[PDB]
Amino acid sequence: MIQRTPKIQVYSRHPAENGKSNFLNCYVSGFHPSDIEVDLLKNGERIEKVEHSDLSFSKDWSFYLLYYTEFTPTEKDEYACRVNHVTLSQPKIVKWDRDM
Amino acid sequence: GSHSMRYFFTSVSRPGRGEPRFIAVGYVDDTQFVRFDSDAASQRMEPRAPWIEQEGPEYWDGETRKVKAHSQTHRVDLGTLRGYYNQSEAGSHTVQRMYGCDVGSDWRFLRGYHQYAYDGKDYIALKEDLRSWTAADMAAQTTKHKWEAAHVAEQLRAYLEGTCVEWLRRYLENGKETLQRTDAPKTHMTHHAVSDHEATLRCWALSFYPAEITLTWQRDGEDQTQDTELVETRPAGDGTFQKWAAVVVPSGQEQRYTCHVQHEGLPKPLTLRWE
Amino acid sequence: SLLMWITQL
Repeated sequence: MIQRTPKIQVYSRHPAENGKSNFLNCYVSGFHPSDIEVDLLKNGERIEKVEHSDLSFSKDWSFYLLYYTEFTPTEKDEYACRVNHVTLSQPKIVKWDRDM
Repeated sequence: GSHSMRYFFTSVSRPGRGEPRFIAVGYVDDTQFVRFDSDAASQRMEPRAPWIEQEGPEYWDGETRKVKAHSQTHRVDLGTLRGYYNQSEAGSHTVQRMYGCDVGSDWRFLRGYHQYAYDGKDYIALKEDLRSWTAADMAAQTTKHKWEAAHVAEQLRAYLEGTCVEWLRRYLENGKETLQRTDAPKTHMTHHAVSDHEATLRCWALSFYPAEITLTWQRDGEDQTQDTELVETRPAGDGTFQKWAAVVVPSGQEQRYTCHVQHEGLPKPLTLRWE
Repeated sequence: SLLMWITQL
């Protein structure tokens, strides 16, 4: 049966300013089936308080979800989103680049 | 402009792990306003927009009643489909349904939809005339016949042309401040020296609503489609959207390139240039 | 507002 791999974008809600409150987002889209595990990482460690949008889907039936958490960016803290899905042999890690 | 109301339903069987998962969400345009999740404690249809929160107990009781009945239909359907495709009872399978309506700028009916998928592929859908069906395969031709014989299209037509548009109008009036707004994109460019002889130019659109937008790059006015990196439009989380488009430009040619931004919120399309 | 009911396959 149909299996479509998630697209992944990791990004902040507002342009990142050190010391200013924000939301870190990981948007996963274009995937099927709907089972998926998505973590946000701070310096390589899983962030505990992470929420997500209600499961919905696009015209082509592929699913999308927004995972998000409050954060205050700093110069040196590193963030990433880690995603696993049946289409992935190993979890895919995408680093946050305060510019994409 | 034109508007839409859409409901999206996903049911996932979980054999040996309990009753199937059922999630329902409702949108007006690109704004979610309700949800139901079978796995949540409340077992109610719940508001997801502040402008629906004040709808009364009649509203919530009724939407809860109906969404539960949707859930039960889908639960039966998973069994039915498993039988139709001669599939084992061990595996997880997915049904998805979407229905709703579009209105024009005068808030009058434009189009209705009711579509169904099994395991991520079309199964059956109501045709545009709202009187006939598109069966995607041999199994679905049987549902097509059954639903023809039961005059299901007529039930749906009545809702899509009447009820659906009436409710969409009500939501638009009550969520006026949120829904009838356009937030034009806030735009900027970034420049990053990939190397000593190339730089990436990235054109950003942020904080816009609705989601539909076009971003393109030109070089000397010639479109650079094949050389443009475009990302999918993505939610900011606060009800607005973001998108970017990038081109990698050679040495000192930055002035040849222009980013073009088209959005319902803009009085005129924008033409942006690094300098 | 949702359809009053949906018909089974």
